[PDB]
Amino acid sequence: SGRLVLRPWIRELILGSETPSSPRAGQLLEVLQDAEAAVAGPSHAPDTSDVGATLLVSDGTHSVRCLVTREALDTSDWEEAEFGFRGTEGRLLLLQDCGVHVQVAEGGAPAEFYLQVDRFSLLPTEQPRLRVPGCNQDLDVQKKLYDCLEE
Repeated sequence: SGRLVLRPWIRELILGSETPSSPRAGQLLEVLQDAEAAVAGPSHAPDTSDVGATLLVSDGTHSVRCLVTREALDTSDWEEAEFGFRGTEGRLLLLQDCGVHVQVAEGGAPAEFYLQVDRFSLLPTEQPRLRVPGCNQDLDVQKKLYDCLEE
């Protein structure tokens, strides 16, 4: 009887000149770097609890790299969910609190826009993952990138 649909928002957000007042839904395509929960007590096992998750998130039209901040990870309750993002690819993901940031060129990779997520929720919806260009491949985004760099 129809299907409910999410509006694309990534390109519009970056090109738009203010921070998002509203929460945005997007699909998790890939986990580039996953996160580990903070385990109290001294131990010889490595501690990576000071590092957030890094995801590739799609909106149906473009993808974007998202840095899920430690603050966002530690404030979420992981109810019936192993801590971290692997296994959840293809899931919908609600970015409730986030901002557009510029990453300058570094370690062989050119500059780009990316999102920093300070609050999020997984929705239960899972769905096929579709090939999608990066938002940084867009011409209007590229132009705005090089505007931002010059400052």
